[PDB]
Amino acid sequence: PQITLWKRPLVTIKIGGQLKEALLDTGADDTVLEEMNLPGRWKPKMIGGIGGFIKVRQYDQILIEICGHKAIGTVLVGPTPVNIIGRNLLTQIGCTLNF
Amino acid sequence: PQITLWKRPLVTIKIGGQLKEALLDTGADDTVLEEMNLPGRWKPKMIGGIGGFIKVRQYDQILIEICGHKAIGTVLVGPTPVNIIGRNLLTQIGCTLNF
Ligand SMILES: CC[C@H](C)CN(C[C@@H](O)[C@H](Cc1ccccc1)NC(=O)O[C@H]1CO[C@H]2OCC[C@H]21)S(=O)(=O)c1ccc(OC)cc1
Repeated sequence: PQITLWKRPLVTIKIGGQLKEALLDTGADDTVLEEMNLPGRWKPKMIGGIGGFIKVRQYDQILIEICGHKAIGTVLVGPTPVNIIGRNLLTQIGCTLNF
Repeated sequence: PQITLWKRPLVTIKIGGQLKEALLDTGADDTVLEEMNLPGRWKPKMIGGIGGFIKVRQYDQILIEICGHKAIGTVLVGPTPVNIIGRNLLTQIGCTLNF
């Protein structure tokens, strides 16, 4: 589809058997999800933006379905105020900026 | 143009007669630029990112050129890690997401 930017580009995603709303974020190198209890091993990480840094847990090879498009890659989980789909997964679903 | 997301969507912008590099950021409601001198009046404002809130200078109705596309709107100037172009200006240049 085509998504305009009048409002926040929120879309439904499916991860770990749960449906969630997430932001298609071309400014996010990586995908950062709100706190959730995923299984498997993880590695600590810190990511920075406006306001400073937050601590997150890096999970690798996590399947996410974004508007019916399947993608698999690294997913960070931490105290983010918003679910954020980053470029690592946006590429896998063929997402592009256009103007 | 059509922009894939395998690399950061960085572009050259023109503001206040100066050229700069900025990130097209669909996850940003507003445009936030690094510290710089801009002509005209400004009023203090606060914005929140993933790491907390920062103090910024709000410049209204600022002319800014993004890849030869003109925009006029609000520009926030503060300690952001990166020059980011938010939806307030991406809409002015007709920017959409497509997959
Ligand atoms: C360094 C580039 C940019 C600041 C990075 N951010 C993605 C943004 O899209 C962020 C994503 C975001 C969106 C809402 C709340 C927290 C973060 N939005 C944002 O900060 O926008 C601010 C400016 O306009 C306002 O509108 C929203 C907040 C304000 S981020 O959230 O901090 C981030 C996301 C993934 C990362 O992986 C390495 C690293 C950093």
